[PDB]
Amino acid sequence: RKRMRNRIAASKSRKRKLERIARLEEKVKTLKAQNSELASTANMLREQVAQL
Amino acid sequence: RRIRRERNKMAAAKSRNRRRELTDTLQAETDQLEDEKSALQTEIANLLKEKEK
Amino acid sequence: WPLSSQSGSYELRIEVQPKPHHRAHYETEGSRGAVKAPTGGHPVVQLHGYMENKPLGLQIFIGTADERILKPHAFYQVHRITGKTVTTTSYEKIVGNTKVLEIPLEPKNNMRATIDCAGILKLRNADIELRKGETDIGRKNTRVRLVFRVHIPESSGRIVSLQTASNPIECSQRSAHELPMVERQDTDSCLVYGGQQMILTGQNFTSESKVVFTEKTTDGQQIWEMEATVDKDKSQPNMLFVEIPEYRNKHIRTPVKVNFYVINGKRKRSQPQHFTYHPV
DNA sequence: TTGGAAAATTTGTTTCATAG
DNA sequence: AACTATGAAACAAATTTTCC
Repeated sequence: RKRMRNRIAASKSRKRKLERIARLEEKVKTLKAQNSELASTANMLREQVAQL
Repeated sequence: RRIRRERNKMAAAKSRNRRRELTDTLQAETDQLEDEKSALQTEIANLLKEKEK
Repeated sequence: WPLSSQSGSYELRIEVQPKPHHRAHYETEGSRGAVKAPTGGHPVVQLHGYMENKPLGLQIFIGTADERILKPHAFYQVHRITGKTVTTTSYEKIVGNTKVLEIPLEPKNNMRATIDCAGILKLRNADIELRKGETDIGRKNTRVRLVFRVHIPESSGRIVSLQTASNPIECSQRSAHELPMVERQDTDSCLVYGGQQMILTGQNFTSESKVVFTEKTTDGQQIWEMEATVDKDKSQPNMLFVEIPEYRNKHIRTPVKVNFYVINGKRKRSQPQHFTYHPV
């Protein structure tokens, strides 16, 4: 049933937009975290080098 | 009615553009965080080169 | 590797840039062969200041392109092109969710290497996006960059690492036919007044071809859009003579960074190009 | 191997139905 | 009662993947 096969395609296409927005949120969280840790590491090493 | 319809067109256009701009915004954010991430990382590898003297 | 690396103290250099398009093949097909160069030749890479006599190993993987921080593409992979009647370069095939080609860098050959063992495989979108962690879509993400690496061993026990990326390669059949593409710009800048004519050199420049200048904040929030009157009458199906538009705020004190793109229809626009206006 | 393009899949758009 | 926002249906346009 073609009308039924397209129905699922659209059902999946919509569900896909959801998962994507979600994956990007979980991604934004982690990046802000890693950047924080990385900002520290950059500062630790920054001090050390200055005192060598 | 031709009018009640061109209006539902808008309401659906609006509803669609809104949800699209959202992903376009979450996507813009991650892409700038990934930029800051590589800049930190490159920075770290530079400081580490200096630490080795 | 997603970690950054740069043209080392030895300077790894792309000598012969590959061709702008290279329709990749699927696993449902037979190899469409190795990437080539616009000369009919093949791309060529070389480590410049390596005064030694030990053979290195050049790594190859397929990386992204477009306006992003370089990284291994998730939809494309290097294909160890089994070679022709005379396979010039040898190969080693490794993974880590992304194939990596290892080919020798002979001191005999002037630490140079011809890439002809490198082809491009395309993975099915629905398979990639399926996996957790991926936020990228395959839909229209069809450009690529050949990425090469070296790990130079030193006297000090050290390892100086280098990396280089080829110009972007369009790996889609249709998009190769549909999307315009800039390969060259006359100028990368000018002062607020504009007016000067910029010469664009690219692929698929029809007449539907319009060029637009855009301004963006650090949030991606666009604040400027201006259609540049690009001259059209007689030229070449891949060369545009654009008249740089005057900048909105002609009173800046610091140079501003804008973008521009060549566009056909609506869903046929080239990746954003870089431009910058300078204050007077 | 190449090049082309039918076949298959996705995503966009206009309507309807309909909760709020 | 009337009207916007939104998910889902149908069918068309866009883009990818299989086939020749």
